[PDB]
Amino acid sequence: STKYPIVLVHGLAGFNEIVGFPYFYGIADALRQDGHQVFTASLSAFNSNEVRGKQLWQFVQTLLQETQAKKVNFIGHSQGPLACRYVAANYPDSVASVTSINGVNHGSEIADLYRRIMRKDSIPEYIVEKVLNAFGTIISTFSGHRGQDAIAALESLTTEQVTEFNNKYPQALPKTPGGEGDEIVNGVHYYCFGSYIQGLIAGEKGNLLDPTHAAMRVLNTFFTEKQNDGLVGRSSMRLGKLIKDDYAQDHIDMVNQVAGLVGYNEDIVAIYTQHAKYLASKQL
Ligand SMILES: [Ca+2]
Repeated sequence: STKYPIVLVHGLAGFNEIVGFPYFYGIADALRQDGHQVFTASLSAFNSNEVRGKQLWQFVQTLLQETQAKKVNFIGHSQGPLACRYVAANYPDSVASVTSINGVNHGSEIADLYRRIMRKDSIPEYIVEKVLNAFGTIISTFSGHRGQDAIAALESLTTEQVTEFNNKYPQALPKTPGGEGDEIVNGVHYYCFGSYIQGLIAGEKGNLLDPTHAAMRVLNTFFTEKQNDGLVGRSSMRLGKLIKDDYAQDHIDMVNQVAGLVGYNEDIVAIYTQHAKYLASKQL
């Protein structure tokens, strides 16, 4: 097991209550079976990255007091990695590692497009309908409601807002776009994972029964970056040392969603347990 406890981090504080199961579906369970100490920080989605960073620091302070651990190994997804980067930047002595999994480390082109849609910035009406319906299909599958207050979550994840975030917290960002950052910055280890939607939809296996997957493929087509997971471009995910980012998976497939339904019979959970063992091998 890892020297320092693992902290799974995501945005959407209410996910577990509203949906009825975890954001990192089946992943904390798997990690505990391999003897790791695991905790989950569910952060507020409808505010800034810096506010989520402060929220996570308070979580971490309370966790460290309760574990007598010196540091934490962050594994984050989407929003999570930015909040992890805030804590690591400001409180490096308490952070053993930041692992970014499909993190919005340089902004989301879909977030950019939603702002344009909300501001009515000359977005053709046929495009407006495909994006909102794709988002509604994704949210309905989780919440169970049959019906776009989601702008609240995407506001902080635009290319403009994340560029501003990166300006304050540049640690471990790649010098060249789509490249690799420094593995160790100020004592803290940084790693990234990623994915992008690949292949024709027919050969997706498990995802054929996941209504969110077709929705992610619609959103995929509106990116300027062709390699994207439906919400984030491949290059935008990069932070610190790359492990692997060519998985044929959409954004939520990489957190084993919906409820285990993923692409191409890939063992998503094994990505997390193998990385946990890798962290252990690095004396973390
Ligand atoms: Ca899926």
